[PDB]
Amino acid sequence: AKHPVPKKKTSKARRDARRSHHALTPPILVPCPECKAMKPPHTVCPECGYYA
Amino acid sequence: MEAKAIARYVRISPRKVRLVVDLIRGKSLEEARNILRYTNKRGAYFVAKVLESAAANAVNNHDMLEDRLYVKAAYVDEGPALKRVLPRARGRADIIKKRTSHITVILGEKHG
Amino acid sequence: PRAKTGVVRRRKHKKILKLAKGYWGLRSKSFRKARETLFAAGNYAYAHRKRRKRDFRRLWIVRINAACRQHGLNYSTFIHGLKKAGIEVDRKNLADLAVREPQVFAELVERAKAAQG
Amino acid sequence: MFAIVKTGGKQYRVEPGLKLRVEKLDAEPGATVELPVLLLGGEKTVVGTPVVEGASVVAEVLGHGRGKKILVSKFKAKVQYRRKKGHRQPYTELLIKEIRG
Amino acid sequence: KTYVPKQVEPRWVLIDAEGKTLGRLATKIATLLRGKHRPDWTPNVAMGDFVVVVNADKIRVTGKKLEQKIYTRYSGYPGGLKKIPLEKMLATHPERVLEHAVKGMLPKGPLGRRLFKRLKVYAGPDHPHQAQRPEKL
RNA sequence: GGUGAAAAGAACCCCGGGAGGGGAGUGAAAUAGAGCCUGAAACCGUGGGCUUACAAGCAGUCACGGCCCCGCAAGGGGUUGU
RNA sequence: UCGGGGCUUAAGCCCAGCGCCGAAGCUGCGGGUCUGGGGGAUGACCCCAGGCGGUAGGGGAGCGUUCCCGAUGCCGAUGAAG
Ligand SMILES: [Mg+2]
Ligand SMILES: [Mg+2]
Ligand SMILES: [Mg+2]
Ligand SMILES: [Mg+2]
Ligand SMILES: [Mg+2]
Ligand SMILES: [Mg+2]
Ligand SMILES: [Mg+2]
Ligand SMILES: [Mg+2]
Ligand SMILES: [Mg+2]
Ligand SMILES: [Mg+2]
Ligand SMILES: [Mg+2]
Ligand SMILES: [Mg+2]
Ligand SMILES: [Mg+2]
Ligand SMILES: [Mg+2]
Ligand SMILES: [Mg+2]
Ligand SMILES: [Mg+2]
Ligand SMILES: [Mg+2]
Ligand SMILES: [Mg+2]
Ligand SMILES: [Mg+2]
Ligand SMILES: [Mg+2]
Ligand SMILES: [Mg+2]
Ligand SMILES: [Mg+2]
Ligand SMILES: [Mg+2]
Ligand SMILES: [Mg+2]
Ligand SMILES: [Mg+2]
Ligand SMILES: [Mg+2]
Ligand SMILES: [Mg+2]
Ligand SMILES: [Mg+2]
Ligand SMILES: [Mg+2]
Ligand SMILES: [Mg+2]
Ligand SMILES: [Mg+2]
Ligand SMILES: [Mg+2]
Ligand SMILES: [Mg+2]
Ligand SMILES: [Mg+2]
Ligand SMILES: [Mg+2]
Ligand SMILES: [Mg+2]
Ligand SMILES: [Mg+2]
Ligand SMILES: [Mg+2]
Ligand SMILES: [Mg+2]
Ligand SMILES: [Mg+2]
Ligand SMILES: [Mg+2]
Ligand SMILES: [Mg+2]
Ligand SMILES: [Mg+2]
Ligand SMILES: [Mg+2]
Ligand SMILES: [Mg+2]
Ligand SMILES: [Mg+2]
Ligand SMILES: [Mg+2]
Ligand SMILES: [Mg+2]
Ligand SMILES: [Mg+2]
Ligand SMILES: [Mg+2]
Ligand SMILES: [Mg+2]
Ligand SMILES: [Mg+2]
Ligand SMILES: [Mg+2]
Ligand SMILES: [Mg+2]
Ligand SMILES: [Mg+2]
Ligand SMILES: [Mg+2]
Ligand SMILES: [Mg+2]
Ligand SMILES: [Mg+2]
Ligand SMILES: [Mg+2]
Ligand SMILES: [Mg+2]
Ligand SMILES: [Mg+2]
Ligand SMILES: [Mg+2]
Ligand SMILES: [Mg+2]
Ligand SMILES: [Mg+2]
Ligand SMILES: [Mg+2]
Ligand SMILES: [Mg+2]
Ligand SMILES: [Mg+2]
Ligand SMILES: [Mg+2]
Ligand SMILES: [Mg+2]
Ligand SMILES: [Mg+2]
Ligand SMILES: [Mg+2]
Ligand SMILES: [Mg+2]
Ligand SMILES: [Mg+2]
Ligand SMILES: [Mg+2]
Ligand SMILES: [Mg+2]
Ligand SMILES: [Mg+2]
Ligand SMILES: [Mg+2]
Ligand SMILES: [Mg+2]
Ligand SMILES: [Mg+2]
Ligand SMILES: [Mg+2]
Ligand SMILES: [Mg+2]
Ligand SMILES: [Mg+2]
Ligand SMILES: [Mg+2]
Ligand SMILES: [Mg+2]
Ligand SMILES: [Mg+2]
Ligand SMILES: [Mg+2]
Ligand SMILES: [Mg+2]
Ligand SMILES: [Mg+2]
Ligand SMILES: [Mg+2]
Ligand SMILES: [Mg+2]
Repeated sequence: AKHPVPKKKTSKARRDARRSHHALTPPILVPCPECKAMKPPHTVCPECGYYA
Repeated sequence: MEAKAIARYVRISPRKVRLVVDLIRGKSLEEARNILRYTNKRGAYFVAKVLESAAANAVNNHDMLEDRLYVKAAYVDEGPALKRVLPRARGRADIIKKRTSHITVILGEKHG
Repeated sequence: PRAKTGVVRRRKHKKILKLAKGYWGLRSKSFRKARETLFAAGNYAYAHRKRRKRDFRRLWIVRINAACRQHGLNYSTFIHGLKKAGIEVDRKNLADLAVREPQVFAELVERAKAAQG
Repeated sequence: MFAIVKTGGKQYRVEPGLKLRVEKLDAEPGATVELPVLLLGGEKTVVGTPVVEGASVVAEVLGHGRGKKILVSKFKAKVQYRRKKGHRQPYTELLIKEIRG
Repeated sequence: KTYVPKQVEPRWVLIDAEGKTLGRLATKIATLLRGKHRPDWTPNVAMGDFVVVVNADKIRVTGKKLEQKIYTRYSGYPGGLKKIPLEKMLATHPERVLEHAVKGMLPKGPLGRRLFKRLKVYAGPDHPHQAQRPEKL
C-alpha cells in the first residue's frame, strides 16, 4: 500500500508466463532389491528393511 | 471405455492441487500410485484418494482390467470460496478466500 | 408501467462482442474494450480501402518499370510513348502483360519508342 | 487468344469460356451483349488508336446480383461522432463466348 | 486479379567493386537485393538476386571523405560512443564500408535483414565459386 | 423467495475415516439431486485446430501466402508468416 | 546524424526544356439520399440537373423496451418467454 504499487493489472498472458517454471518434477525412485517395490534412492524404506 | 470419479468441495486451493494433477496426467495407474506415493505436497493425499476411487469404479463397475488402465485425463476445478475476515492494522480489515477444489480423474483401458 | 432493462443491454453487447472475436486478450472479451477497438478497426478499413487502390497502382508501376528497364527505356518515357501513341488501353494494371505475354509488351514498347520522335 | 476489354469504367483480360463479375450492366438477365469495347489479342491486335476500330467480344449476361455487405464505420474522437453504413455493391456476372474481331 | 509468382530460383550475380563510387554502387546493389528489376516483383517475398562483391577494398569515394567522414557505433555505456573515420575502416575490415552502405539502403523490416544476408561482400578478388559468376557492371 | 405433477428426497453394492463420488433405482426430465427452474458475463480449467524463441508493440487494418476445416467441385470459415 | 544511407562536371546552388510519380481534389462505372425541374390523369414509377466534412445547436424520419385496446380473440407440449 504505502509506496510501491503495481501500475497495471498483469495480463493473463504475463501471469502464466511467469508461472513457466512452477511445474514440479515427479519424484525420483528406484526398485529396491529386497522387494519389487519402489523407493527413493539411498533410502531405507518400510515394507522391506535392510541387509544390516 | 472409461471410468470417472470426482471429489467435490475439497477444502484446498485449486492452483495448488492442480500442480499435483498435472504430474500424473496420462501416466499409467502404476507409476501414478508411485508418483503420489512419494510426492511432497498436501495435494497428493486428495488426488490419490480420488485416483484410487476412480480405479475401484473402473473395475467394480466397468469390468476394466486394473493392471491395464491409465489416466486418460484429469483436472481440478474451483468451488465456492470460504471468505473470512482478517483483522488488520489501524483498524482496517479485509477478507481472505479459503478457496476450494473439484478434483476429477478419468481413467481408461490401455489398448486393444 | 415499469420497463426493466432486460434483454436489451445484453443483446446490444453480444453483438459487438461477436464483431470482436479474434482480438487479443481483453480486447475481445470486454465489451468496452471491444467497441473501442472496433471503432479503430472500422476507420482503418475505410482508409486502407482508399489506400488499396493507391497501393496496386504502385506495385504495377514497378513491375512495368522493371520490364521497360530490361527492354531498353524506362517507365517515364514508356508511359509517354503510349500516352502519345494513343494506346490509352493498357491500364497500368493490365500492363501485367510484362509478366506473361511479353511479346505483346514488346510490341507495345516499339509503339512507344515510335511515338517518341 | 487474349482480349483486353473495358466496361464499367474498368478493363479486364478475357478468354472465351471465362466467367467474370463486372460493374452492373442494363441488360436482359439472360441476353447477349458484346463489349463493343476492345484492345489487344492473342496475336497482337494492339489498339494503336484507343480502341481497335472494328472488333468486339460477345458475352452472355449470366445474371445480376449484389455483393457481400461491407460496413463503412466512421468515427471521430473527443466529439461523439459515429456513423455506420452497410454497403453492398450491385454487379452482373458475365460469360464470355466469342471474341470475334 | 494481379499475378503472384511462385517458388523461383535466385540469380547469383557477381560485381567487381574496384573503381566504383561507393554510394553509387551501393544503390544498384540494393535494388538487386530486392526484386525491383524483375517484372514479377513482389514486396513481401525476398526474391532479389544474390549479389556478390569483390575487390571492395578498392572502392572509390569523392571529396575528402576518407580523411573526414566518420562512422559512429554506440555501446550502451557512458561515453560508449565510438567514432571511426572511413580511412581506418578500410585499413582493417574494409568490406564493411560497402556493407554499411547497402544495409542502410535496405528496408528496415524483418525482410530487410533476409535480404542483407543475400549480399556477399569480399576484399576480393575471388570468393566461393559455387555456381554463377555472372560478371556485372 | 423457486426440486418435482407427486418425495417418488436415491434402498442395496463399490472406493473413501468422512466428505464426495461410481453403479443401481425413481421421474417426462436428475444437464430437476436438495439452496436443486431457466442458468447470461466477468473469471478458472481440460481437449483439439492454426501459431510463436533475430524480434520494438493502442494490438488493429489492407494485401498476398501457408496450414487446418466445412460444400468432390468455381466458393466460404479458423489461424497468422511477410 | 542532412529523416537515414549516402552524394562532389552532384543526389549541392542557379538558368532553360521535355517527360513521369502523385491526394479521399477532378474523370470513368455502379449505388444511396436530399432538393429543384420534367412525363406519369395515375398512388406506384422513370428521366434530367444539382447538393450531401462537422462540434454547440435547430429540424425531419425511424428502431427497440414495459403496459393498454384489438382479446370470450389468435399462436403454444408437433414446445411459449428466455
Ligand atoms: Mg493463459
Ligand atoms: Mg491457458
Ligand atoms: Mg462439502
Ligand atoms: Mg497436459
Ligand atoms: Mg478427499
Ligand atoms: Mg466402485
Ligand atoms: Mg456403469
Ligand atoms: Mg488443470
Ligand atoms: Mg465462490
Ligand atoms: Mg497483524
Ligand atoms: Mg492496516
Ligand atoms: Mg482493505
Ligand atoms: Mg485474494
Ligand atoms: Mg436502465
Ligand atoms: Mg483471453
Ligand atoms: Mg473470457
Ligand atoms: Mg496511377
Ligand atoms: Mg477523430
Ligand atoms: Mg467523444
Ligand atoms: Mg479525445
Ligand atoms: Mg470536444
Ligand atoms: Mg451513432
Ligand atoms: Mg535506381
Ligand atoms: Mg553505415
Ligand atoms: Mg518493405
Ligand atoms: Mg520506419
Ligand atoms: Mg532494427
Ligand atoms: Mg408438493
Ligand atoms: Mg428429505
Ligand atoms: Mg450414489
Ligand atoms: Mg461394485
Ligand atoms: Mg464399502
Ligand atoms: Mg479430514
Ligand atoms: Mg457414499
Ligand atoms: Mg453399468
Ligand atoms: Mg444413474
Ligand atoms: Mg440443461
Ligand atoms: Mg450436454
Ligand atoms: Mg433438503
Ligand atoms: Mg437446500
Ligand atoms: Mg450446493
Ligand atoms: Mg455455465
Ligand atoms: Mg451451476
Ligand atoms: Mg460461463
Ligand atoms: Mg477459457
Ligand atoms: Mg482453452
Ligand atoms: Mg489450449
Ligand atoms: Mg478441426
Ligand atoms: Mg544481429
Ligand atoms: Mg493507433
Ligand atoms: Mg487471398
Ligand atoms: Mg490465402
Ligand atoms: Mg499439403
Ligand atoms: Mg488433411
Ligand atoms: Mg481464409
Ligand atoms: Mg497481421
Ligand atoms: Mg538526404
Ligand atoms: Mg540508404
Ligand atoms: Mg559524395
Ligand atoms: Mg537569376
Ligand atoms: Mg539568367
Ligand atoms: Mg524561358
Ligand atoms: Mg520558365
Ligand atoms: Mg513537362
Ligand atoms: Mg501524372
Ligand atoms: Mg507524394
Ligand atoms: Mg472519395
Ligand atoms: Mg470518384
Ligand atoms: Mg452517381
Ligand atoms: Mg443518382
Ligand atoms: Mg444516405
Ligand atoms: Mg439539401
Ligand atoms: Mg423530386
Ligand atoms: Mg428538369
Ligand atoms: Mg411530378
Ligand atoms: Mg403516376
Ligand atoms: Mg396521359
Ligand atoms: Mg399528381
Ligand atoms: Mg446524385
Ligand atoms: Mg469534419
Ligand atoms: Mg414504440
Ligand atoms: Mg427498456
Ligand atoms: Mg411488468
Ligand atoms: Mg390469454
Ligand atoms: Mg372465459
Ligand atoms: Mg410454436
Ligand atoms: Mg410432451
Ligand atoms: Mg419451436
Ligand atoms: Mg425442441
Ligand atoms: Mg427459443
